[PDB]
Amino acid sequence: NQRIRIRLKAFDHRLIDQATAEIVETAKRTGAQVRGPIPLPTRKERFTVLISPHVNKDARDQYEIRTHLRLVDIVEPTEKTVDALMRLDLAAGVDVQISLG
Amino acid sequence: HARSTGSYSLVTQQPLGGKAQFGGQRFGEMEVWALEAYGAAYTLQEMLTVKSDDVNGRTKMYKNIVDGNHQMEPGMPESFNVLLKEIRSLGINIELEDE
Amino acid sequence: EEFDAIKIALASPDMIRSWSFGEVKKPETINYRTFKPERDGLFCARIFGPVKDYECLCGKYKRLKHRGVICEKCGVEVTQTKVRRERMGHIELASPTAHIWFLKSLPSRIGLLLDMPLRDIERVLYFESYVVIEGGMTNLERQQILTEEQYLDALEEFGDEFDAKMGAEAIQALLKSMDLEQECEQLREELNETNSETKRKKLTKRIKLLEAFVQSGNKPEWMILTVLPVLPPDLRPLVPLDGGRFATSDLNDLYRRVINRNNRLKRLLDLAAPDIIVRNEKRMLQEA
Amino acid sequence: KKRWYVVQAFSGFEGRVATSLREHIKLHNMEDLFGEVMVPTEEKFFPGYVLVQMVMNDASWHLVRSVPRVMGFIGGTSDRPAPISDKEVDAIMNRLQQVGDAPRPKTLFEPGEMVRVNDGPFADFNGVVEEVDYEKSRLKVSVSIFGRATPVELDFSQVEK
Amino acid sequence: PAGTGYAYHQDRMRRR
DNA sequence: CTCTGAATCTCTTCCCGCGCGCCGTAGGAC
DNA sequence: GTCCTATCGATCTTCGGAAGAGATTCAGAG
Ligand SMILES: [Mg+2]
Ligand SMILES: [Mg+2]
Ligand SMILES: [Mg+2]
Ligand SMILES: [Zn+2]
Repeated sequence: NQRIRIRLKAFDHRLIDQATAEIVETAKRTGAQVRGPIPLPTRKERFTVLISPHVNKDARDQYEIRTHLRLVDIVEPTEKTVDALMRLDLAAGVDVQISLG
Repeated sequence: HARSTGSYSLVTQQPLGGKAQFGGQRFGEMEVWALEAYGAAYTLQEMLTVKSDDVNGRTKMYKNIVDGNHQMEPGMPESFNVLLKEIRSLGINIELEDE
Repeated sequence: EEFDAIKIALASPDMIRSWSFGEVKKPETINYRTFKPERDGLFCARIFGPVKDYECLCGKYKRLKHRGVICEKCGVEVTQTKVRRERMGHIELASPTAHIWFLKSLPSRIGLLLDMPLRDIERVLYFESYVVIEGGMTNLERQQILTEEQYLDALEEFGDEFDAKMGAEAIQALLKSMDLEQECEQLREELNETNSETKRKKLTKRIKLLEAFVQSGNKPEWMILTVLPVLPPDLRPLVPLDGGRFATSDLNDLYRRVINRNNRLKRLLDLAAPDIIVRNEKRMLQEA
Repeated sequence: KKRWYVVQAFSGFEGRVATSLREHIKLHNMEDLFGEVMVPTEEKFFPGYVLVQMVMNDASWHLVRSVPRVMGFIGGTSDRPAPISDKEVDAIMNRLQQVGDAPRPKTLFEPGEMVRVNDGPFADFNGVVEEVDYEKSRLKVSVSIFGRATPVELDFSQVEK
Repeated sequence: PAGTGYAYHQDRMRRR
């Protein structure tokens, strides 16, 4: 059986951690071996903008969005495992990508 | 044993029967001839619809009783609609008719 | 609906389709681990209607604002679950099929109308012998069941200037052959053709029957089924009992027999099986 | 000359009926009265019927009906049961000879089509096409895991049309 | 259509 | 030669309520 | 051990219901 790979991407780190932990627990409970929760690198997308409506160039703000990654692989998908995962709905605001095959 | 209201069966909405279930007493076939043998028509209409089977009327009745209005809307029992579909589930087109 | 009389009649195939909201295809009911109804089985929520109180199965819609939208994840209509007990479906049978009631009432309505003995139409309908129709330029009669030996005779004593068939199609053809009023107009005269009490009365029966089929809207082929309606699922619920077991809910075992047989018969028809094989499955379907 | 006949067995015990039939032949040693026994199979028609090359004596008829888990022959009558046909035997042997050569369909997975999967843990789930992995000879199909229409990719072998 | 319900069916049929 | 008599077959009916008690798809193949 | 598919397509459904009526099968003959 090919194994299900899951990529979690979130802007908040705690939320992503919560999702990954829940998924790991669900898998590990149903018998299959969770092979993760590996934190992939965060994409720090930095922006630098002028705060003034008009002149003064050196007055600036530096913002950044941090995308957190988590790779959770589960080896051999069983009945209990797949159904449990399907049942479990995660928190909104956490993009999951189930790559399999 | 006594029942105000509680369970109803699924296939047809008449009450359950029992003490082990909170059941309603069977106003069985012979009792209906007994009402018909008085003049009593409204009692009978009630007993076998509003008190029994009409899925609308019993909830409208209940509310009219808590309101104390002492009035009923009698409709048509859903067990009889079960019959129609169980005949119409044979190739027998039975239908209600208007005039 | 308010009403003030009741009427009963035979349902023509197009009427039976009209009562339908879908056509059942699979010999199944609900899954055996999760308990969703298996789609196009005898409970499919898009044939009959949604299971949840006022909300849909695919999960896409769960509020009265969407009342009456039909989804495109699974195809269910979001509506009152109460109507799940109201709406029928149908099965399209791979062949015509005689309705047991009209085959084996007091007399037989089929046989009486045909002037053909009950045992002999049954001898067709359970595939025991042929029956001959449109007999043309050959030495054969208008119904006159003939054994497979006696057909294999006619197959070469004659060409095909006649026909004979077997099974319910043959009876359906015979009923369709009825020039019904002209047969009555004759028979109500042939009544007078003897004073013989021992048929004037069972002929009075037959001349009544023909005029009853005339005066209703009815037509004789409708004694034979072709679309078989299936009971709305809430009237035959598959309730769970003590733990994960469904109550053996009898009808769902009967429709299961039918639909299995029909699935096979569509297969073996389209894969073009020989007569002996299809007469097997066609017998087993009529007998189901 | 041995002509063909159709036997009905309890559907599901058909291979055991065929084995017991060969063994009853080699017990009651009417070896000159039986040619073969066919149960054809595709990668299984006919669903419950056993084909027998045979001749018709009443002794061999009692032999085949004394084989266990056999109902009887299927014919016009039970006195003289019926062989089938020349061209029907030839066509059954034709499709039996056209053994393999049974791949899949050549239709395309139209975007928006609602699918079901063919293998894997997600086999036979209510899927809907979301995108076109066409020149990969592959696929990607929406599904409801975690309640989201998560983007999941499938082999081309995983379609069901 | 008997007893009290006859008297109603009768009034219904009389106002006719 | 089949017409009114009679003769063998099947189908259909068998009180009303009520309360407990239990018991409730299998076999084969992958 | 779980999932899917099928029934005696190589037997034997109980004799201890009566009845009561009909559908359907046969006499002695004009
Ligand atoms: Mg990057
Ligand atoms: Mg500067
Ligand atoms: Mg500054
Ligand atoms: Zn929906």
